[PDB]
Amino acid sequence: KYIEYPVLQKILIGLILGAIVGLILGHYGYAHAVHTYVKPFGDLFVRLLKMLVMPIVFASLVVGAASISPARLGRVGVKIVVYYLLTSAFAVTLGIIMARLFNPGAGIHLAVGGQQFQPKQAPPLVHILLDIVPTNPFGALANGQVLPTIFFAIILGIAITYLMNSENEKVRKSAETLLDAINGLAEAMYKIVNGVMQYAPIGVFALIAYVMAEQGVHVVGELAKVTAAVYVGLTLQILLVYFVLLKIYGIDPISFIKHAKDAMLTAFVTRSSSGTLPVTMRVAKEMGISEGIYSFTLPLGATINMDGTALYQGVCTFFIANALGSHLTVGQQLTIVLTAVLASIGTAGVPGAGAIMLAMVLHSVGLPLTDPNVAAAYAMILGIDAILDMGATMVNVTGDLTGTAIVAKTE
Amino acid sequence: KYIEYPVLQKILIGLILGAIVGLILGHYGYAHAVHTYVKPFGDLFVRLLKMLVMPIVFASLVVGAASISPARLGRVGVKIVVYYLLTSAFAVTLGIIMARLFNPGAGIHLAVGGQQFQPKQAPPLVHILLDIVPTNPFGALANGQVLPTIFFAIILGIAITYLMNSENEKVRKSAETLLDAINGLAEAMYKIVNGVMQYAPIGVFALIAYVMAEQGVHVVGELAKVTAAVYVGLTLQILLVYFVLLKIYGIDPISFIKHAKDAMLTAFVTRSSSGTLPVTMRVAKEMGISEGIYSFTLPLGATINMDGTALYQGVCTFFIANALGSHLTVGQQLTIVLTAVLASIGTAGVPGAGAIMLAMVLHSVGLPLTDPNVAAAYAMILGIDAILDMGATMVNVTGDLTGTAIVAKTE
Ligand SMILES: N[C@@H](CC(=O)O)C(=O)O
Ligand SMILES: N[C@@H](CC(=O)O)C(=O)O
Ligand code: NA
Ligand code: NA
Ligand code: NA
Ligand code: NA
Repeated sequence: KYIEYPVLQKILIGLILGAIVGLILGHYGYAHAVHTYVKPFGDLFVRLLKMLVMPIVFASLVVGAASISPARLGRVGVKIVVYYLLTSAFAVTLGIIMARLFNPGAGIHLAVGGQQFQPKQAPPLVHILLDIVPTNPFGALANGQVLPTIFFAIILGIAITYLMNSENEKVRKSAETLLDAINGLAEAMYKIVNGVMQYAPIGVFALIAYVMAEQGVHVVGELAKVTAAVYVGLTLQILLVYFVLLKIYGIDPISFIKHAKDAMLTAFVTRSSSGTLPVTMRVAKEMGISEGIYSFTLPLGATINMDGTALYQGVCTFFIANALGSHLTVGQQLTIVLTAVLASIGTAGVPGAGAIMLAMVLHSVGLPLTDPNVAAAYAMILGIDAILDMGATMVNVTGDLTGTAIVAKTE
Repeated sequence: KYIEYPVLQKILIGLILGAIVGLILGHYGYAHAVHTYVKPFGDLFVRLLKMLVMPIVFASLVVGAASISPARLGRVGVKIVVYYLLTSAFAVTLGIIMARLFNPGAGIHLAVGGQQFQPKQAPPLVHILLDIVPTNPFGALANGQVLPTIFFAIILGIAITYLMNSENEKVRKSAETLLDAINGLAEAMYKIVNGVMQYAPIGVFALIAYVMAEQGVHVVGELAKVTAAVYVGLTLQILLVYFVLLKIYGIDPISFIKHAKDAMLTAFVTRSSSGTLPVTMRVAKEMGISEGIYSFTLPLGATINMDGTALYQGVCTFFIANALGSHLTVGQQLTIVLTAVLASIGTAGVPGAGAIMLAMVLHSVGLPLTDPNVAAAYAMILGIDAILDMGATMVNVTGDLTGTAIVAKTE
């Protein structure tokens, strides 16, 4: 019945509108009314967007690992990793350098005096690794499990490939029937990801409707100071790092955001990298990148490369050490970077688990969570949370896409 | 080996000493060190003093109610009742009127905006009263239950009395044997409360050792203002109301405080009205009050009459609303008073359950505990808490003694 107004109009139309409906209804104390009446529409959006992730990631990866060289996954990968880490590491120091320039937390006097302690630590690495190799891939699918799905689809595509250069040309028949139908699916899902996305307008209005009602109010004083240093910091990653890394790798910076937003805007309002993926992937395809690349740099990036989390993780770690007057200085400044990289790689792909991860990075330096004023300050951040989360996610994703496009213009 | 230096010299000697040991050890980050090594001495003290409560309350209340008129119990009770309420109600207004005088919370900016909600409420009165009637008095003794014990000793004493006025003079013999031996106990316990109390010097050193270690450092900025306004507010409940209500009822104010400290320094350091009681009761006896009074106005005021708690509960509910900028004004000002009374009468007799109770009084007004900045501020308060609790408990008990002395000077 629009009939069809263009999507990046209606999407950008509901965003700036529900942000104002949300802020008005929120600051006039209705946020519960908003979480009753509006919310479930901003839910249905993310609902449909999830529904696809499991097929579209599995299907697209079988195909894409079939239609690329085992040699080249293994190069594109080592590329994306050493690119992913480097971007993540930069975003922390670009966060420290924003909480140094701004000063959130300082000017709330609240010091405390006990640590470390002792303390503990050790990411069980061995177990996280053995874990990407699933033991029932039907299983893996059947309940979320994207990383172990990846490592199957990659193993499968590689084996089908091998089936096609085999002597007996009965199996190459089967090998095709499979890989055709698998592509049948993948392709289908990219059609559904357009379906939803005509819902996006509504879903986007009704998401920042709720996120702005129930947490805009908290953006105040020293908390407001944490927003600005984070926001001005994230939109300094975009410009100082991506556009530069796109310009340098000779892919058009402004045509790149021209690919979009779609995934830039579903990342923002959903605050779910995993829920974004379908849209994130359909703007990899639609921008021409190769499937044997994008269907493995994007589902890995959707978890491992959260530049926006490990930035707020930088500047939040500063706020809570500022509010206690604990000056962190040389050694810790450097062990924030390391651990907030860690903490984001790290974080899960869903809403504010980055904030829950923020605990791992605090404990890394002095302050331990148990001390009331520690926690008092953390609580405060846990009220400005979903407001940070929006921008955090939109860069956690935009760094995945630039990671993809810049690796694939080298391959 | 002292051999025996004076107690009110060594009691007052450790307090100013350990509070400097504590603060020096604390701010140098050792609070754990002090809770590992010091603390258990502070404990032993409260261990011993508790050991006595159950007998000394029961034993003395059987006696004193046998040694007074059912008539008189009747009058003293209702006297102390509308006395305690009257004191409790004033302390809140003396609190508000301190948090209005200072300004704790204002100057920390952090507003919030959902309520009420809905909300709930209703102390199950029916059940609390029905409860003062125990169903195994042996039981009630054998596990804490001081209020149900009270109601037994009171009915036991009156029944004994009655047996001494009965025709058969075999029963007046048994009635004597009993009441005698019962007083045997009571008397005994009052000798034991002296035992311990020669330990108190150590006990007192080793309690503020830790409380000051583990919380002193939190007394800073906006929190430091909440302390001062409670503290200067508490020592203004002492002069303005007690010394005036002692002066007015023909009992010497400085010779009242001379009675002590004993119960005044067991109250402060332990932060347990219940734990204090033996020293609170032997300061009733040792100051000449009649058993059939004090042995029923102390174990009752020990729970019901908590002026100091309902004083901080007023000035803490202000802090949290002031840090949110939510101004409370006419009707709330008055529905703090009723509720912070309720909350203290209310509170249990043990350390910082008043700080937990502070919730009830927060809920009564607008702010709900679910909102991060509510909980953010409350947390801060939960870090200055046993520092408040000290002064709090010393005036929960001081008003229990003035409530006894001025009622028995009228009986
Ligand atoms: N919800 C975020 C994680 C975070 O930063 O809290 C994401 O999808 O990237
Ligand atoms: N600790 C206090 C109770 C309170 O005010 O928290 C008492 O024993 O009376
Ligand atoms: Na991501
Ligand atoms: Na992550
Ligand atoms: Na009391
Ligand atoms: Na009480």
